[PDB]
Amino acid sequence: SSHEQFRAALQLVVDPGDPRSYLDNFIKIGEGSTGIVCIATVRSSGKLVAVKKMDLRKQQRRELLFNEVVIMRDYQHENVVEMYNSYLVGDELWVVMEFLEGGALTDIVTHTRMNEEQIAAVCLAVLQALSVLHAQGVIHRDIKSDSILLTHDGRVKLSDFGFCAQVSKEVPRRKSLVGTPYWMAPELISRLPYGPEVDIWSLGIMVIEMVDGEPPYFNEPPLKAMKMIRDNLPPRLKNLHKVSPSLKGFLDRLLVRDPAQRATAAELLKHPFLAKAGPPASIVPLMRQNR
Ligand SMILES: NC(=O)c1cn(-c2ccnc(N)n2)c2cc(C#CC3(O)CCCCC3)ccc12
Repeated sequence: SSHEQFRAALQLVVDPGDPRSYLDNFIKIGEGSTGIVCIATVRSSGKLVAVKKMDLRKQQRRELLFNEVVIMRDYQHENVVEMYNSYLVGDELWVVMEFLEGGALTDIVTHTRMNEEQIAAVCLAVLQALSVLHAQGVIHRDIKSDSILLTHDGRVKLSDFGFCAQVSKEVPRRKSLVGTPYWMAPELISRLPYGPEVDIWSLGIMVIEMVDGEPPYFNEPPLKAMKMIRDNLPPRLKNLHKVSPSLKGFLDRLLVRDPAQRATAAELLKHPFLAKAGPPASIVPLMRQNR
């Protein structure tokens, strides 16, 4: 069976043993792509972690799990959710990771209005993560507000690498159709070989998400909106009156159809709009735990 082959392959990269021997008090906090995310306690230290458990028999692309456990293990960056361990518990792959108590960014963009200082803080954090990640040939391929987690004190970390991939000098592009439809880049939906630039476009969409509270064509069906992204010009902000010229100039360097002229993360780190970025304390009030 291909299933047992995949189990045995995971045993070569997964941490040995049973995690249920030092983790307890599972509190379900997330669902989705046939994988539940729980909060757990570490018996040794009492610290809290997040455990993503994915059933291997219910996956459209099992290989991506591979990616997530291989690319992200030993990865350390202040703006990236750190993975500590991974385990194979029966037919379930468990990923043990840092627990972000502040929740996701979607919860903020659907309930409140963010200012340009906070938007610039979020973007600076995401771009600092992305410059390193792309320098190592890692493409997140699912940049959206759901993939942004926060601490209680307002620190921003990138998360949900379940679609990520790696490119090299030998293999510099991907051709798979992954991501969430409304955030996908034009070259990606157009079945074109793409590189890290798709992460920039998606970041741009998230900026729209932080301005308008939703991505473009959110009302349309997924495939219809994907065709619209494929054919139409770069989408324009609905709440265009609320954004400063600096933010519009920043966003224009992100939502470029041609990936060759789309700005890179390293370039965007030099943009003046990110000077508006505030400290994590500026994100503290946006949190749901208050307001
Ligand atoms: N479905 C949900 O609701 C999720 C909730 N969290 C968390 C996690 C921690 N803290 C909070 N507050 N939420 C998720 C984390 C991921 C993930 C990931 C990685 O790729 C990140 C890099 C290292 C390997 C693993 C996927 C989904 C959810």
